[PDB]
Amino acid sequence: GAMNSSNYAELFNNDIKLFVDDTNVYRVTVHKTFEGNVATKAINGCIFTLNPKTGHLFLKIIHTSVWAGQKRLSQLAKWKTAEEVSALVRSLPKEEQPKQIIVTRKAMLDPLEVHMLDFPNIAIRPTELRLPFSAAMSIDKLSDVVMKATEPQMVLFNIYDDWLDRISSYTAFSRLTLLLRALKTNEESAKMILLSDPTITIKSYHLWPSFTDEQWITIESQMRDLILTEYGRKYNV
Amino acid sequence: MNTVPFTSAPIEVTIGIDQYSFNVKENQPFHGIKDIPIGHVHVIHFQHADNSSMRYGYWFDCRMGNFYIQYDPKDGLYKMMEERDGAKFENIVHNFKERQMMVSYPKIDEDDTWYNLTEFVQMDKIRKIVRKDENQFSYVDSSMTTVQENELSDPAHSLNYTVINFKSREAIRPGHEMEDFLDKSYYLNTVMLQGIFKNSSNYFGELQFAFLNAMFFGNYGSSLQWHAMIELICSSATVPKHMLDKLDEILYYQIKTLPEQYSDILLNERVWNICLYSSFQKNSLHNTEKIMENKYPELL
Ligand SMILES: NC[C@H](N)c1ccc2c(c1)OCCO2
Repeated sequence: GAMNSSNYAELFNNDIKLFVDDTNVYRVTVHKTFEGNVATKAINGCIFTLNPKTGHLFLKIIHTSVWAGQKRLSQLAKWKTAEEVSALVRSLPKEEQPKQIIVTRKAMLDPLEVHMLDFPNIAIRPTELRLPFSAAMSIDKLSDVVMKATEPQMVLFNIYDDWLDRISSYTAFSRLTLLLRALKTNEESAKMILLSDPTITIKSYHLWPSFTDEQWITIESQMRDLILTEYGRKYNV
Repeated sequence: MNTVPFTSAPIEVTIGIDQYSFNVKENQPFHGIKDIPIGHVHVIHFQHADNSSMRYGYWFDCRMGNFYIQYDPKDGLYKMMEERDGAKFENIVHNFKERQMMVSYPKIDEDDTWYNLTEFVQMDKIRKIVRKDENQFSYVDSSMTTVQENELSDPAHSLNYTVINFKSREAIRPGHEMEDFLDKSYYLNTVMLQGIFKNSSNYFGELQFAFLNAMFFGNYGSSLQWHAMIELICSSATVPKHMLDKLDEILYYQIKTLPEQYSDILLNERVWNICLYSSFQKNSLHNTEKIMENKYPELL
């Protein structure tokens, strides 16, 4: 069924599973027209498909040309997402195909179910976790590849860098969701935290800085403080 | 006009014949139903006074044989049987009529209700949904499951309605996923009408039969089928105009006949609100929308 805090260790068992987040597929800026009306301009988006055990991120870049001359784009975006996830599964060797796909938004259930009718043994599930994957475009190297794309493209990343050589998947996912939640809540302050110290850099082949184990503890504490600080500012606490 | 005689009435029972019903007391001198209109299928149905569990009954057409009812004290029910001795049968009916031991099918001359509910229902199609090939009449009861219900348990006692499933490969062309899920015209017109039913008359016959089994027996799987067949049409952008007009007439008479106090259990709020107010055909069911709003405004 649905996925929540009771069965959270299930994410890190040995059954292949993918999260799918569609919140950055259809991205628009709203602006005023010369006649004083309002118009949207689309910008490139992406599907965020993540294996939470391994860190493998299948980032399908959605180029604005896919919306040309289409209507009801917010609806189409869900079906385009389902089409692309189905295509990804079919491209994977059988032993790499997921046994479950967990969608972050329940509106993705029917589109994905219909596209995956040929895979009756892949479970399509919602989750009751509120996951901050919309903030993926706050990761500079992900945002850069999406905005520079001139055509549809799939790019593969490991969103955990090399952390799984020093920590468990459970801990890596918890670190990722804390980082993304902080970037979602206050992007400027989170990036300041991550880059404040010039002597710690991001390797060419990584997304995040090369923190030692002790520095990650400090960083994680500063991210928790940011989230709590912002909660106090929001609710006047 | 034809006659279904009863050997006797040994247990107190409410007897239905089509949309009519009457009570018979234990061992009362009741010997059947006369003046049954030729030209329509009919259903004779039963609910025991001492055990309202199991409504059950028999679909039949008096043009296909001489049928009668006899109580079986071992299986505990009124059974329909066919009498092959025509002269014996006529002699029995004539005697019971002479002694005025039969009730008259109480049809008002002005009243087209039964025709309107069974316009497309034929015995041959009933006998393909209800499989018991040795009888010319068909038994249905409140508990019988449908083939689709048995996929999600005795196959010989099942209602073989046409399976409709909106999230199935039959309903959804590879490569037309969004199109076919949001607009069911492919599934309605190519798969169901052209492919399975052959024409809209057979589709409407099964829809009408499902409704009547839902209403007369409280058969839950029949109610599911009735609503699925409505939703398939309403959720299709492309439907032959004659079908939309005729569906409106069909549903009007069904809603008109439904017992008011059974509406909570025989009508699916989601399906009706979607069909009347959100679907492609939301503006094509004027008569049905009018009676629904005046008779069941709560459901909406
Ligand atoms: N590949 C096994 C897993 N990523 C793991 C679990 C716990 C660890 C660890 C690695 O590094 C050593 C200390 O803690």
